[PDB]
Amino acid sequence: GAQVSSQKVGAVNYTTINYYKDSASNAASKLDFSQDPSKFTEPVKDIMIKTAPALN
Amino acid sequence: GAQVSSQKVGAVNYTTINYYKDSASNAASKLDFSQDPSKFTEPVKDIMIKTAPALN
Amino acid sequence: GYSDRVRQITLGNSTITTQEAANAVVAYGEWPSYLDDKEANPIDAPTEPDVSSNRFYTLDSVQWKSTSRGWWWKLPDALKDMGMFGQNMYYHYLGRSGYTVHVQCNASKFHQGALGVFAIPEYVMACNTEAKTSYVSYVNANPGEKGGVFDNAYNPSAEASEGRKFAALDYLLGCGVLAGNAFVYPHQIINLRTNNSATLVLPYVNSLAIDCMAKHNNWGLVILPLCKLDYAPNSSTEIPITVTIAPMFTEFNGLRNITVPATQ
Amino acid sequence: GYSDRVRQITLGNSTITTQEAANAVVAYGEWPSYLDDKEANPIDAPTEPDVSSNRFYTLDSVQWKSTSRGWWWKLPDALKDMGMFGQNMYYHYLGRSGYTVHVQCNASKFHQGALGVFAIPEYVMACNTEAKTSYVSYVNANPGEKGGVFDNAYNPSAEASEGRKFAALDYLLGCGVLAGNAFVYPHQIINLRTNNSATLVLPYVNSLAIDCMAKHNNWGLVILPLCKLDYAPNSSTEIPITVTIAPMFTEFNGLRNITVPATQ
Amino acid sequence: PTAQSTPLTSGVNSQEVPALTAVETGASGQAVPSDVIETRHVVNYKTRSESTLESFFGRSACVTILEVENFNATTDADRKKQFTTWAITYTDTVQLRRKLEFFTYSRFDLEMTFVITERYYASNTGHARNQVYQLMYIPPGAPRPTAWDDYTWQSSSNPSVFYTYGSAPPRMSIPYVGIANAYSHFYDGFARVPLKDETVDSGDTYYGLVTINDFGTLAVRVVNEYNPARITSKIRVYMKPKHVRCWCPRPPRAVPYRGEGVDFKQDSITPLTAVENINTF
Amino acid sequence: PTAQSTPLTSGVNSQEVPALTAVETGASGQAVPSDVIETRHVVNYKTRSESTLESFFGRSACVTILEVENFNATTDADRKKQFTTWAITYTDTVQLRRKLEFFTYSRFDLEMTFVITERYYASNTGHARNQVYQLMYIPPGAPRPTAWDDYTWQSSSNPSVFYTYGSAPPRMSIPYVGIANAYSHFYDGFARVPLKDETVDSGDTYYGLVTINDFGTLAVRVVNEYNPARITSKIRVYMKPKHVRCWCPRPPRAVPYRGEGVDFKQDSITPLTAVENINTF
Ligand SMILES: CC(=O)N[C@H]1[C@H]([C@H](O)[C@H](O)CO)O[C@@](O)(C(=O)O)C[C@@H]1O
Ligand SMILES: CC(=O)N[C@H]1[C@H]([C@H](O)[C@H](O)CO)O[C@@](O)(C(=O)O)C[C@@H]1O
Ligand SMILES: [Ca+2]
Ligand SMILES: [Ca+2]
Ligand SMILES: [Ca+2]
Ligand SMILES: [Ca+2]
Ligand SMILES: [Ca+2]
Ligand SMILES: [Ca+2]
Ligand SMILES: [Ca+2]
Ligand SMILES: [Cl-]
Ligand SMILES: [Cl-]
Ligand SMILES: [Cl-]
Ligand SMILES: [Cl-]
Ligand SMILES: [Cl-]
Ligand SMILES: [Cl-]
Ligand SMILES: [Cl-]
Ligand SMILES: [Cl-]
Ligand code: NA
Ligand code: NA
Repeated sequence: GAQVSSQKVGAVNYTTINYYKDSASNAASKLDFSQDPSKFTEPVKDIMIKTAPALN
Repeated sequence: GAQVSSQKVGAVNYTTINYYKDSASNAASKLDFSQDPSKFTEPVKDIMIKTAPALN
Repeated sequence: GYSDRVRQITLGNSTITTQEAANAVVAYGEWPSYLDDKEANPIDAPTEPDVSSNRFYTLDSVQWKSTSRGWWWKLPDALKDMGMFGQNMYYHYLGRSGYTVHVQCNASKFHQGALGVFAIPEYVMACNTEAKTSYVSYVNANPGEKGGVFDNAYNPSAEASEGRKFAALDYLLGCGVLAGNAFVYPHQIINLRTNNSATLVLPYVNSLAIDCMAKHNNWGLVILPLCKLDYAPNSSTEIPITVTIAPMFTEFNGLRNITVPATQ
Repeated sequence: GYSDRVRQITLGNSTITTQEAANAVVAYGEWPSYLDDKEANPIDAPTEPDVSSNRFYTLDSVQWKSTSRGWWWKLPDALKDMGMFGQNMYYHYLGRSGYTVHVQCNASKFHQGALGVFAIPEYVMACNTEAKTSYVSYVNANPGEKGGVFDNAYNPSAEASEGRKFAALDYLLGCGVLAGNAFVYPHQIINLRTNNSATLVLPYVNSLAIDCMAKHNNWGLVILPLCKLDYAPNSSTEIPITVTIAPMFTEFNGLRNITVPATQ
Repeated sequence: PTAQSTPLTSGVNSQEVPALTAVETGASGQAVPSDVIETRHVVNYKTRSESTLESFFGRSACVTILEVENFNATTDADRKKQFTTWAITYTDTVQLRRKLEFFTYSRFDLEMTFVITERYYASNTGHARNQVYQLMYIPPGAPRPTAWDDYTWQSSSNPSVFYTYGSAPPRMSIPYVGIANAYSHFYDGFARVPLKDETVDSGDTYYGLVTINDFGTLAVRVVNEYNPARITSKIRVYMKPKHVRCWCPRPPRAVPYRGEGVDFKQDSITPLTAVENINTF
Repeated sequence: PTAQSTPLTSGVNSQEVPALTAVETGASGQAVPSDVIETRHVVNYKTRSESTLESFFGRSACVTILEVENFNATTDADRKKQFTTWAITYTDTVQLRRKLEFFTYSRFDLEMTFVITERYYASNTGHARNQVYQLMYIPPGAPRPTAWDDYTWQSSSNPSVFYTYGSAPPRMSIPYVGIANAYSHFYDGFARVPLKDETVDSGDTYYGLVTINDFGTLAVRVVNEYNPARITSKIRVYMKPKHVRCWCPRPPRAVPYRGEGVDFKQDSITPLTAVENINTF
């Protein structure tokens, strides 16, 4: 049950096998590049178009 | 994700598996026999043919 | 015809209008909702009071002066004595609620000033004695609709028994962080030249599906003068700030006799 | 949402905004452009400095008072000491340029007044001695960013040597024509009740494809108070007028050592 | 996925005005350079890999220092030095705490690592054989030791780790153990509702997370009996949150902590150094 | 790939003259033996494997020696012996430095290895329990320790390695961390432009790479508290560049270094030993 994944590039793959029956034992979660800044930077009810006036 | 490669001959293959998620952790780069001495030994604009006069 | 400045909000038998709004905030981009079966916890059929309780309640108004340092409330605390919402809250062990918060402050085209209006999850504030930590009385933590005020000075008590209230120090947001960073929380600004109201719609926020409303406030509401009130003909003028809040998608579990909290 | 009153102009690393504009003028209906091969004259590959020079330069501001008679500048003279535009201008025998001219003057809803803003091709002005004709010094003709002012009186000099400057007589537009007819030139009006800025986009205008910038100004910029500034609480109040100008589609030929004009 | 590349743009003369907005709305400024300057095309190959939550928290941080000793104890005070108990928390130190407190709620598994060190108390009392340590996790309710060699250390059900001095730092993983659906870093409330006219004390009660949190106790002993030479030990406890999720960001701590709560200290509430003038480069 | 084989060639009598050239052009001589002698065929099976950059640099080289001690310090000077800080560099030693300086620019990952040794300071003060070391990498900006047991060592975010005396030499990899697209071994310039009529000092300013380089600090301590016996330690730091690229070759250092720059020393600028005569075999 080996997982082969891309490495973070340096100056290209690596292999992982989980040895333990509890997921808590696992190494770090894989890089998660998810983001949605707008839930904090623009949490407005009505859409604001940049090129338009903010208030009309 | 095992890589099998030729060994450097002695007086014929070996196996590598990367264990880490960062390429910086990897062992030495594979032998790179690339070369282009002419960028230092002959960096001239106009081609020089050995058998010809260097200056004509 | 339609405008970012003009809005109507109707909940139950109550309606708000504004003609100088600035859009509206939906905290973390999430509208409130009822608790789904796949996230539920207490198993008794809940009470969902709907229009009896999910309606606008207007708190006592406060006065903005050039010297005001700001105001705070907690939720659901501020609404604990509000009509049927309060009754449903206290007759049950458990409750959850979202809110529409509408803060109102009009002036004139010749006044100036700006209020930051922030909704803060788990708004834990500092106590006012250095002989103890986390040393705040239930009564002082839960002022109800009167809320509290910020101060620009910190004067902790000589004796521990006298400091069991919040040290609501304005520039540290009453909790040891710089007020200039409060904008990471859902917010609007009432800048008198631009708008006369702020509207924030808040989902239920907690690490649990449902919790004890009488023990635990989910949100703080903070109003801070970012730029002081000024009016040239009378620098001592005062203008009201009025806070009107509607519970939304209220849901209660664990019915019994009524909770009557200590008052002193 | 979009409005004749609200505009953004970006050139190079510079941006202007206005929220009380009145459209914009494109002189003679023609946007500036580079010189086509079929209209070209000097044959050396031209320098086209693009963003280094084609950007907004803000001149020293002037003060509009109830007694002001008006202001004038010449172009490219007014920009001769402006960053890389000035350097490219003086390192070359030949240059051509269009312009975006943005004149700025805000006040209040209680002030009144109106400025005529005119772009005049070949703005030749009268001299100030009647002992000679066309008798103006290079230094007085080319004041640079400070420009000059109009007067409501004509007082020619007793001696020819003392009158080698423009007789910038307001109602004759400094050149023997009635100022009321200046509207035949590309123009806007800054009428304080309506707008706080004027924007004029100017193509290169000349009887040649390209010319000697250090010898010859292609445009005059004239700002005349058509209706005097008035403000009831203080008739002696002054409000700034700020002129910001961007070269456009600049092109230069005949590179050599730098031109350093006489200063006295 | 990469951070944003910059498109080739020139200038504008337009009724579109991206440079203006109204932050009263609760929206932050949104404009980017292409909106307000002429830009070249720049391909951005750089990534935000090291600022993901897993990357930000992907470090073992020291959260406390415990002490235990091994010697022939003849007084109650000295008997209590033969073992130690510690209520598990991240508030004994400031660094990991401050990072966690960028957030209101979190959910993670924990890697715990320990560094154990010794020194001789004196040089005129011979030597000491290599020591084995027991680190026992006592969940809430389980009996706590009152002596280093009492029955609790048999640890039939509590997890214990036996560590041999000089061996690699010991390490174990702990699942997300919260009784809620996430951990709360802040709790604006109390553990019970005080009721009208009750006789329960209201003058010495506390507020916030301290009234409701309990992650159990770590108990540590030296398993060996005493040598003639007294040995004193330190146990440094390290925590690394892994498999991390967090919710509801907060301004970070701006002034010194003075305990487990959010309270601040009167002599330490002036974080900014005043500038000479508003125009100081 | 192999080095060049030699072809079978005889003699010539020809207008082709490969023996002559003109090095004024900037070209080196190009002629090979077959051009100027009669040659046999020789198959060349030999390779340039060991002179690739990876092979040339594929060694862990000592770059510095640090010292730390563990004893009961009662003076400021002795307190400062309980930990050490070192600005990370390759210029404390000469061998790796000289090899790197065959090139102007480089790009590589780094393997860092450490060798840690101890001795007793004296024999009349008993003994000392086995010591654990902390080696903490402090990137530029992170707080530097002022005492061996201050808060900085909790190392929530800085990488630290805890090493147990007697264990295998510790080792870690470091990525290419340069803020440029390659490391510069030489920088012909300054960190700022001094401007006309400014009051900033121009008499004590420096030049070159020293004005712009900063790879942070290594901080080392013994984690243990003091024993009666004072222990003194050395930490040797080793670097191996790996995954190496280099650009723009340079003549190698011909005379002794006298510091971090290219400066030379007046008593050591005569590398050649004079020959007796131009005709000396
Ligand atoms: C912790 C500590 O300071 N221990 C010190 C002891 C004790 O002070 C006395 O032995 C107690 O009486 O004294 C020494 O001289 C010793 O025994 O060699 C040095 C040692 O470091
Ligand atoms: C570093 C060093 O030289 N240490 C030496 C010490 C010290 O000089 C004195 O103890 C200090 O007073 O003296 C010895 O005779 C000792 O203690 O056995 C030998 C030992 O090698
Ligand atoms: Ca906009
Ligand atoms: Ca030749
Ligand atoms: Ca119902
Ligand atoms: Ca652009
Ligand atoms: Ca023991
Ligand atoms: Ca031959
Ligand atoms: Ca130590
Ligand atoms: Cl109330
Ligand atoms: Cl000028
Ligand atoms: Cl036991
Ligand atoms: Cl034993
Ligand atoms: Cl300063
Ligand atoms: Cl520590
Ligand atoms: Cl220790
Ligand atoms: Cl010789
Ligand atoms: Na990109
Ligand atoms: Na060969």
